[PDB]
Amino acid sequence: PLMVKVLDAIRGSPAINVAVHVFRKGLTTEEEFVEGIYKVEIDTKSYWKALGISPFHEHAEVVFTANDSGPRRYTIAALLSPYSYSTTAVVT
Amino acid sequence: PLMVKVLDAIRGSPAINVAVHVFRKGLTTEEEFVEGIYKVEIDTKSYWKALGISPFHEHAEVVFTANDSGPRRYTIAALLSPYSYSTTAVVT
Amino acid sequence: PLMVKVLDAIRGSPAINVAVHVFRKGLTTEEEFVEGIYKVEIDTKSYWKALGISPFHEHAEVVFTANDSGPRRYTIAALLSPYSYSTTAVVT
Amino acid sequence: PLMVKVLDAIRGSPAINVAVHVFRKGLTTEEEFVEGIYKVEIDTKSYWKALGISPFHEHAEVVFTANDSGPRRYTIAALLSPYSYSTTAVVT
Amino acid sequence: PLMVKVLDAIRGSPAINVAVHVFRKGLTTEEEFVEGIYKVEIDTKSYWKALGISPFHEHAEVVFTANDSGPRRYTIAALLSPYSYSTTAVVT
Amino acid sequence: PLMVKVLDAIRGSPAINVAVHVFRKGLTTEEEFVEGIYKVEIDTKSYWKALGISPFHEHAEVVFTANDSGPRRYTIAALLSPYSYSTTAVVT
Repeated sequence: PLMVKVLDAIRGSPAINVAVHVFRKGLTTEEEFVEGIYKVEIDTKSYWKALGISPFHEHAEVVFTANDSGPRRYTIAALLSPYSYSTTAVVT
Repeated sequence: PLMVKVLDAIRGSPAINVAVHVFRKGLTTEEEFVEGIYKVEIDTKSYWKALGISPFHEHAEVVFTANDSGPRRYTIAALLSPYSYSTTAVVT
Repeated sequence: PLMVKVLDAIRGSPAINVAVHVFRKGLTTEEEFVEGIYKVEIDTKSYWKALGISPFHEHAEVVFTANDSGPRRYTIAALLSPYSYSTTAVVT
Repeated sequence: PLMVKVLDAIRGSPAINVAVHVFRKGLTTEEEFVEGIYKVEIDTKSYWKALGISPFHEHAEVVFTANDSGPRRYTIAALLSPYSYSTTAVVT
Repeated sequence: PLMVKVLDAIRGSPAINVAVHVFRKGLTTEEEFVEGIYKVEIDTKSYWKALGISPFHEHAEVVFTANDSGPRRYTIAALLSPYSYSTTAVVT
Repeated sequence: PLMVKVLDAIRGSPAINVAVHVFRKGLTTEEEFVEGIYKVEIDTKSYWKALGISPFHEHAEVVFTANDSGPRRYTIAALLSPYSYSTTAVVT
């Protein structure tokens, strides 16, 4: 007998991010995968991935140049941080 | 007997993001995959992915230039952060 | 016997994003995939994906230039953050 | 008999990020993998990954240049830090 | 009989990040792996990973240059640090 | 009989990061691995990893240059340090 009881008595006004998970039992392969329960990506860049089988196999000349140079201002007050009876703010 | 009881007694006015999941049992392959329960992507860039089988196999000349240079201001007060009886704000 | 009871007693005025999921049992392939329960994408760019089988196989000259340079102001007060009895605002 | 009781008596207004997980039993391969319970990535860049089988197998000349040089100001007040009866703020 | 009771009596307004996990029983391979309970990555860069089988097998000339030189100011007040009745702030 | 009771009597407003884990029983391989309970990485860079089987097997000339030279100011007030009734701040 598998019993799971979570947040049974929520009183007043709490801030909660609950993620309950119960389980009873050619190039890339993923099986029985759980992902992104609470994934947060900012400025994530993948230039080349999984090009393929036999890419540039023979006589190949390749020039790769990656220049990251930008005035980007990523300003996040709260990330994955539930709050209660609080004062949160951003001032510029 | 598998019993799952979540947030049974919600009193007052809480802020909650609950994600319950119960399970009882040529190039890219994904099987039985759960993803994006709460995925948040900002400025995510993939230039080349999974080009293919035999890409640029022979006698190939390739020039790749990636120039990221932009005045972007990504301003997010709250992300994945439920709040209660709070004062949240953005001021410019 | 699989029983799942969620948010059984919602009292007052809570803010909730609940996603319950119960399961009992040539190039890209996805099987039994759950995605986008709560996916939020901002400024997500994929230049080239899955070009194909035998792309630019022989004698191919390719010039790729990616220039990201724009005055974009992405201003989001609340994202995936349910709120209650709160004051949220944006001021410019 | 497996019984799991979590956050049974939530009184007042707490801020909580709870993630309960109960389990009873050619190039890349992942099996029975749980990931991203609470993953937060900022400025994560992978230039080349999983190119493929036999890439640049013979007579290949490749020049790779990676120049990261940008005035980026990543300013995050709270990350994965739930708060209560607090005052959080950003001032410029 | 396996019984796990956590945070049974939450009184007042605590800030908690609880992660309970109970378990009863060609190149890269991962099995029964749990990861990212609370993973936070900042400025993590992998230039080349898992290139592939037989990469640059014969007669290959490769020049790799990695130049990290950028005025980036990563300013994070709180990371994975729940707080209560506190005053947290950033001032420039 | 295995019984685990944690944080049974939480009084007032504590700040806690609790992670309870109970278990009862070609190149890289990981089995039954738990990782990232609370992993925090800043400026972690891996230039080359797991290139592959037979990489640069014969007649290979490779020049590798890694130049890390950037005015980066990583300023983190609190990391993995829950606080209570405290005043934390950053001033420039």
